[PDB]
Amino acid sequence: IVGGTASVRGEWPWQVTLHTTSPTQRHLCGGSIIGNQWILTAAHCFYGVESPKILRVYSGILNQSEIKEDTSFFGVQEIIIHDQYKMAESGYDIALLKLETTVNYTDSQRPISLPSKGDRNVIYTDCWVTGWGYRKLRDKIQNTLQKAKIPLVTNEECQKRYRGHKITHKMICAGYREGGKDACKGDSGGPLSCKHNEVWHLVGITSWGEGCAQRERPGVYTNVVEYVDWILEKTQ
Ligand SMILES: Cn1cncc1-c1cnn([C@H](CC2CC2)c2ccc(-c3c(-n4cnnn4)ccc(Cl)c3F)c[n+]2[O-])c1
Repeated sequence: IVGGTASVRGEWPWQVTLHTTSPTQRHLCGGSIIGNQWILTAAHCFYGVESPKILRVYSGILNQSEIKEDTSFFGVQEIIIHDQYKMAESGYDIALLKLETTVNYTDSQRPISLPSKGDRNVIYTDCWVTGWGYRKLRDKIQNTLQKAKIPLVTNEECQKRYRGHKITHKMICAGYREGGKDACKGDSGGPLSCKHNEVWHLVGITSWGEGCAQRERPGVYTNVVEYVDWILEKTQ
């Protein structure tokens, strides 16, 4: 996260850190708890992942340094990537992880609601992006989970900034015209979380952008409301 600040314990309890363990253990991507056995993340995260065997899902983590050899994690039973996914910038950047067992929800690990039916024309004004990613283009994975408030951009404006890509209704863009706050390397797969009527909704999945927090280049997120039918089909 560029231009963000440290979170505190319990602040974003649907945020998980997805680790790979091949050839060594490290944070790979963010993700969001959406059901007791379900994580929503980005399809692009699984480039070069040979199988679910090498993945570990950690919930309730504030600092990456908390994770030791006896820290409990969830195994991944299945990775479900959208059948039309080809590359992040072309869309369909969405994946479900089915966990090997059910999360018992606690103060530190909680689900986030999907965008609610009948809310498609809501204007979200309280949106946040979170993650352990770089604070600048050439940086390093951060120890403490970071947060930044970022405004949504219309798809018309976003397309004008990305005339070499097809910005579709299944994408949502977020960023300041002057730059300065954005997702960056290591944040992808995590949530764009928006609060509406004091309820948090998973509005976006952190996906791609031109650089990090550059002027007039918003971050691009998978527009989760356009995938609710797909999510419900797979989780049922
Ligand atoms: C894990 N890891 C450890 N060391 C470095 C990484 C690392 C490098 N790439 N990634 C991922 C893609 C990789 C998982 C398959 C990525 C790509 C792009 C953006 C991004 C960008 N960025 C543009 N240029 N950089 N970021 C801008 C806006 C937005 Cl919304 C974004 F989602 C964010 N992530 O995470 C992680």
